[PDB]
Amino acid sequence: PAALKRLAKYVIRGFYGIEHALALDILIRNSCVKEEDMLELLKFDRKQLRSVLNNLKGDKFIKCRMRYFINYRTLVNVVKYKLDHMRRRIETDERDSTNRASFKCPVCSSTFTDLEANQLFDPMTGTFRCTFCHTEVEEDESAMPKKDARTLLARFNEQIEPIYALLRETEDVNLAYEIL
Amino acid sequence: FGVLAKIVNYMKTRHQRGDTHPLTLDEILDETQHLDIGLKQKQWLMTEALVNNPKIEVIDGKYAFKPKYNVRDKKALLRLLDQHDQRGLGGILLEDIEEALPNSQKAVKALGDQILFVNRPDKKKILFFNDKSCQFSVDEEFQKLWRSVTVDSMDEEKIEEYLKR
Ligand SMILES: [Zn+2]
Repeated sequence: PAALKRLAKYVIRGFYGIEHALALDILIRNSCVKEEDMLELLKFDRKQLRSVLNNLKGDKFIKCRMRYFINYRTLVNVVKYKLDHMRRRIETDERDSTNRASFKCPVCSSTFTDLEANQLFDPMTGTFRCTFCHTEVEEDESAMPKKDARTLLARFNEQIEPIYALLRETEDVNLAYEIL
Repeated sequence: FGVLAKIVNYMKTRHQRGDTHPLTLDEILDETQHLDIGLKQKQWLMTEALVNNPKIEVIDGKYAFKPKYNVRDKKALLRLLDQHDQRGLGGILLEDIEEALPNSQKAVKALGDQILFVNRPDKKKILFFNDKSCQFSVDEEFQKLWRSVTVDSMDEEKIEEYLKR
């Protein structure tokens, strides 16, 4: 799984910082080692190193052997799940967040919907009117990224999709290696 | 012993100066201002400090190069790094600067080529290291990344199950 080593490296580089990554580079080698040997090689501080390993343990990137004496090894395949969860993450972003049909009162900066128009309208003025602060409501472009900002994030997402494509292709071949 | 340390320190400075030319004991006594240390101590030096010395370099019939013995190539560990199993070597910044030339001048060019600095020998202390493939997605990155620490929160073989269905 030489390609898997690059995909893992890629993913670590974009996500976690270099303090994690240097230890992570050794973990990428994947071998059963003792904390002391890993401490001698790295010369990191024991406390921060344990913070890193535990954060990784939280990721389930790591597995252990309890001899007490403790030894650490890489669980490898927390990768398929990691890819999948990220896609949902990327997708939720791709899911619409802009409440369409959607008026707001520029005075109270609160939000209301299309349905709330049928109750916030007043016939005496022939226009809409907020509840607790009687003022005309307009648009919605607040807190939720503007129409032109929407385009910028949707394109950014659209730009994100290809750059993780090869990784999926790596994953596709890895999953084929797991069919066998 | 103290006197011997002054020999070590002098020699250390001379190595640091860039030279490893050997000298006679007498000259070293003189340059360390320890000429009148006496026959006895000199003899102790000759029959322990200079011969029982685990890393003394004898060359040209004279004693040289005491501070160091582990590294002589004075260059990046290309051979050490090339290996896929024995790769490595986080090293002290002060060790690299002492070995030959100050790091900082090569580093300013190196900082976007072959060297990486991490704060680790205390936050003031610095370790030298290196890199390889790009980042994955342009983005604010730190904001998305901080919403992506997965869920190291259980029922996760079941969250992939749920996610597949
Ligand atoms: Zn209002």
